[PDB]
Amino acid sequence: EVFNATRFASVYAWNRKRISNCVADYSVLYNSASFSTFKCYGVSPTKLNDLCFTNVYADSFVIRGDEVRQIAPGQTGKIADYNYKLPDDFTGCVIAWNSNNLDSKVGGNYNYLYRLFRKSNLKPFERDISTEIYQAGSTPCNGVEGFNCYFPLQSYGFQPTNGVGYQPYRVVVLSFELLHAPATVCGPKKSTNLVKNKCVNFNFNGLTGTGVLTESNKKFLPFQQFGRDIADTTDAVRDPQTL
Amino acid sequence: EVFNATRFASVYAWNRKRISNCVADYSVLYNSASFSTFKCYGVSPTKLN
Amino acid sequence: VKNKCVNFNFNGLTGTGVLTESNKKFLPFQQFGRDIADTTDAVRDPQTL
Amino acid sequence: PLQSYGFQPTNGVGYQPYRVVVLSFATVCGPKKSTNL
Amino acid sequence: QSALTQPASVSGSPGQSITISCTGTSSDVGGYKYVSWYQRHPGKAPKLMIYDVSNRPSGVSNRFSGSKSGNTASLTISGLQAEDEADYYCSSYTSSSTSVVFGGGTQLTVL
Amino acid sequence: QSALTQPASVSGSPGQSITISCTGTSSDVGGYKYVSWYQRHPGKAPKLMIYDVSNRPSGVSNRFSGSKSGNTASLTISGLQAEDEADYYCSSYTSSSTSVVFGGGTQLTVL
Amino acid sequence: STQDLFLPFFSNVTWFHNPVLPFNDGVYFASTEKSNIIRGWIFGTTLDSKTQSLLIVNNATNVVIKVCEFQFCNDPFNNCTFEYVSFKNLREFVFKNYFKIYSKHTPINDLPQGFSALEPLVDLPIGINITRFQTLLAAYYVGYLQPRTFLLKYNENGTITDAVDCALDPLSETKCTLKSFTVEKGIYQTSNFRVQPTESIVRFPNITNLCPFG
Amino acid sequence: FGAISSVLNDILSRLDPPEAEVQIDRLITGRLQSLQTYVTQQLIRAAE
Amino acid sequence: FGAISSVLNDILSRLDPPEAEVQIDRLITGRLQSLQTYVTQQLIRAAE
Amino acid sequence: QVQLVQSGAEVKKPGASVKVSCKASGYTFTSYYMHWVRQAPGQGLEWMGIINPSGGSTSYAQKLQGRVTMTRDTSTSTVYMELSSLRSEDTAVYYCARANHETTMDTYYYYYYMDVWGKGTTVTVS
Amino acid sequence: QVQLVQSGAEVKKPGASVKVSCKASGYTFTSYYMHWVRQAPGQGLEWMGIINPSGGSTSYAQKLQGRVTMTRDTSTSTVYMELSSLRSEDTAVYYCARANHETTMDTYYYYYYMDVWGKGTTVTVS
Ligand SMILES: *[C@@H]1O[C@H](CO)[C@@H](O)[C@H](O)[C@H]1NC(C)=O
Ligand SMILES: *[C@@H]1O[C@H](CO)[C@@H](O)[C@H](O)[C@H]1NC(C)=O
Ligand SMILES: *[C@@H]1O[C@H](CO)[C@@H](O)[C@H](O)[C@H]1NC(C)=O
Ligand SMILES: *[C@@H]1O[C@H](CO)[C@@H](O)[C@H](O)[C@H]1NC(C)=O
Ligand SMILES: *[C@@H]1O[C@H](CO)[C@@H](O)[C@H](O)[C@H]1NC(C)=O
Ligand SMILES: *[C@@H]1O[C@H](CO)[C@@H](O)[C@H](O)[C@H]1NC(C)=O
Repeated sequence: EVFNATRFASVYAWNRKRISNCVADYSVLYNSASFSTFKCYGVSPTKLNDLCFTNVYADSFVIRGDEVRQIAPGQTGKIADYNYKLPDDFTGCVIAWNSNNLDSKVGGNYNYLYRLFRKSNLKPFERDISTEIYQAGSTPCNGVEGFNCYFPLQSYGFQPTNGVGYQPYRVVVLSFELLHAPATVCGPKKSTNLVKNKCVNFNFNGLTGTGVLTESNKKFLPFQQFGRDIADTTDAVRDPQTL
Repeated sequence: EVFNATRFASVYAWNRKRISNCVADYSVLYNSASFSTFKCYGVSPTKLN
Repeated sequence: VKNKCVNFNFNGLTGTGVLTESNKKFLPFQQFGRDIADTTDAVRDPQTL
Repeated sequence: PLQSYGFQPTNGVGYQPYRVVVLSFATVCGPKKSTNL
Repeated sequence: QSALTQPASVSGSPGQSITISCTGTSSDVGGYKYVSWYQRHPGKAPKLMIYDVSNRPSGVSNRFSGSKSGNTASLTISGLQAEDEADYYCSSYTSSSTSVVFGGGTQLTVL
Repeated sequence: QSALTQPASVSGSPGQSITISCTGTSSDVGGYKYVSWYQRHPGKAPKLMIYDVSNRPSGVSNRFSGSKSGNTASLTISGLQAEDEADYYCSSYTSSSTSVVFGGGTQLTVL
Repeated sequence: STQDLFLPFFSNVTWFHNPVLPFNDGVYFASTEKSNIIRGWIFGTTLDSKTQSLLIVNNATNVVIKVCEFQFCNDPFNNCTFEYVSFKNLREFVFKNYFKIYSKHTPINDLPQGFSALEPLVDLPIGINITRFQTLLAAYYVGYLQPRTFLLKYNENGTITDAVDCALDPLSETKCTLKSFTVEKGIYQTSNFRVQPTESIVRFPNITNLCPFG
Repeated sequence: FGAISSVLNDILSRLDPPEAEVQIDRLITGRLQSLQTYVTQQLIRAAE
Repeated sequence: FGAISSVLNDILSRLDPPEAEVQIDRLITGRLQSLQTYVTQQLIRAAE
Repeated sequence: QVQLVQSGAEVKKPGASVKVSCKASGYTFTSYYMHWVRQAPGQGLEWMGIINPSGGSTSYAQKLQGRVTMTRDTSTSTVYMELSSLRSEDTAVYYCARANHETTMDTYYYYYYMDVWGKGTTVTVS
Repeated sequence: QVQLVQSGAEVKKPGASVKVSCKASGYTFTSYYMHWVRQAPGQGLEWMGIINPSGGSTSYAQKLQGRVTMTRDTSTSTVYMELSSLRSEDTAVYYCARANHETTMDTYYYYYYMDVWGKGTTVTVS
């Protein structure tokens, strides 16, 4: 649904979708050959099906070709300042693929807008849909376009076939949000039986490790998934299938 | 005068111009959209003023 | 402003301290002084000598 | 599909046959420029 | 979208100023800064005076100005004459199926 | 720049060698290595036998050589014949408004 | 402590009483004048036109500095870029490379022994590539600057009162390391001794077993 | 210590090698530097 | 310490955070390690 | 004298196909776009679609599927306008329109400025 | 047989315009450039400007502002040469010239080698 969305929004008023309550098989995403840029900040593009996440964000764009480099941590530039800000400690992937077919009409497809004037750079994931006229001088504008009074939005266009870095790149961005809470979106692993009192290599809801899983006497609260020790290491775990 | 100079010289004989004794407003240079590459090694382009 | 903890910026030299009239005998060419720590010990104003 | 070249000694510079060797590039190292001990 | 809304006919007097309204959708005028107006001398070709809402080609008399707010574009004619009697059409780019929309038109009759 | 300087006419004898001068500006010949010479047989087309100052295209007899120093380019014809009687024009790229300049030309008359 | 181009201590200085002299890295000039015979300098490479040359002259009222492609005389006594108009007498100067000038003027009653510090007075951002210089006309002195280390002693007023030439002698090296002009009795590690290599040897094995290029 | 995470398994279950060795290296230096400090603290305290 | 400059107030007025973080980190790991060196000296010297 | 000329008028009955030209003059034919606007009787002006003189890439209104194919000629600087399966409302005055910027690489200015025009060419279908 | 053929001679009086096209043969018309050199009477040979068969981009000598517009035809491999506001010295022998390298991407070799030629085309203006 998110990847094959009918139409996306422009970068300035970008659409955010919430993804949860499932299993997910990202390996098909990596094995597509349809994605010109598949770069991730922290993950192996592989092995991504061995993880568990609480909330998976899907942000998605109409940015320009030469611009894709800016959808990344630590970048600075036109979109990365007033249109979309990734945080420094971003934990996700940035999937880009030029859709010139979908939106590039002769005489240019102009549906897609971007803020060009802004007083201050955005905070991470901050979205600004303000349509106030930009006061670029010392005199008030009062919604009157003219000198030092410019509407802060502009239309990209994306000429049909004139884009080498001037083409629509629907940059979908996954932001992987984990509270060390109930993970909810994690990949197709077969939940084998459980073995007790024996050293095993376990993977509970994305929490990995090696140890001896024994019956406890601790009293967990209904909202708690796992205890911890003084060392910040895992101490007790709730079986996600058996309470 | 530097940026909108009439004619630049070639790289092997690159021209140098000395700029001093004024106030500088680099923000107009950053806010131009006419520069494909604006990379700064030490300044952020912002806060340069 | 003198005799008060303020943040200050003289010609790009940024810091926090108390600006007081000093009795140091600067020479007419010396722009500012330093302490043993290679830290700014005194400045002379770009507007008022 | 293939045609032969009419190489003659009385032809011009461009029509003369030329022996061309292309050395496309571990077991094959360069020589040894050494000095006295 | 659909055809824009213009007054059916506006009258006035020479030298007096008359303004023409142009209402559309937020996807026709309110999302964009691309309003352009036109005029019909009867039996003749269009002629552009307005584009970039308040901007102008070279050679158009300073009597015609364009304005923008909300869903309303507007054209103002200062110092009217019988020279000015014509039909008037506002145009805009749209963020939808089509790309260009026009108003119904306005006949300015000089009395 | 302006048209290059070539001798009006040079005569000689068959088998003897004749050299042709070509003076320009430092922006015509002295800044570049791009001097080329051509010949006019009367009522015929040009022909390129000199380029890259001293370089030669395939098929040009080894009798014509080109040389370069300062503002002076020069063409030497060794072993002259009545076969060689023609007009000669030197050409060069220029670092100024234009891109190609030619000499006035030289008629080599074989006596 | 700092490093720059200074006059190494107790070095030879050429005593004159006209010709053109080298500018190797920076020239220290001193003069003892009674009648103010010396009037200026010339700096450059050829000191003849078809290149820019520094010219400094005091004509009786002011100091004029100019850098044209001058027509110099053989025995002096266009396309211009920069211009400016301003034995008892001991005048000292330091000329080094842009172009920077210091001086210190004192009276005296053949080079007086004693220490004084030189202060900067004029900046000339001309960027002339200088290798030769000649003094325009009494005795005057010329020595050459070198990249040496010094330990400068600022007094209460910021006045330089002493200095240590750091490589003048092993005693002066010790004063460098201890950052002091006084050294108590003892043994001090000052530097490191190191034999430098004499030549470069590049080797690869016997050249037998050649590929059959033939 | 500037790592994206303080659990090395997360580094393993997150990263491919071509960026993992950089990230675990940032963890390796601080943690070793921590034990290094601790031993010296003990060594001095042991002498006490 | 390999940072472009040794003044924190410069670096902050010189770089935006995503790049200044790298340079400041160079001072911190160095300057701390010097402070760490000094403390170890004092402990040993204080024992003397 | 940058000016656009189509052919004369046509008289059609429904279901036919019609050929409308538009030659250009006074400029570089490969730079600007060619826009096309008609005028249905009593309702205002109406854009079909466009074609690029540089490559010939086409597009048109959804409401005009399969009933329009825009062709062109670079050698004679002539662009051609086709409308098949003709209906009564296809009676209109058909204009050829030029864009107010040259096709430019890595561009920003949008290419729908309708500023240069044909005389007009009315279609009659009944 | 790579050979360039221009039109025949012309007889003009001042102020007119003249049409001198040059067809090509024996090669790929879209690769090389077309250079143009005249011969004023008594003074030597003189280049106008050129046009690229790939795109049609033009340029010419400053001394020849507005008098000259170079056009071409890819279909017939014919390139056309225009000179308006004709004057007496415009009497000259015009030759079409071909560049000694094919238009190549990211190239180094300069494209003013004048190596392939037309028979001629003398202009007479009085
Ligand atoms: C888990 O789901 C399966 C169906 O896939 C069902 O058989 C089983 O009862 C469920 N168990 C729990 C604890 O929800
Ligand atoms: C200085 O010159 C004298 C002779 O004039 C010479 O004996 C001495 O070695 C020289 N010293 C230096 C450091 O050049
Ligand atoms: C002075 O500068 C001009 C600048 O072009 C140059 O032509 C001239 O040769 C220069 N003068 C000398 C003596 O070199
Ligand atoms: C000193 O000489 C310079 C020569 O460049 C001259 O311009 C200046 O006027 C002279 N000074 C006086 C006071 O005459
Ligand atoms: C200074 O002039 C000399 C002339 O001998 C030249 O060799 C040298 O390169 C010049 N310096 C510079 C920096 O060009
Ligand atoms: C500093 O200067 C004052 C006069 O300005 C003088 O009286 C005093 O002696 C100087 N102090 C030193 C240490 O030179």
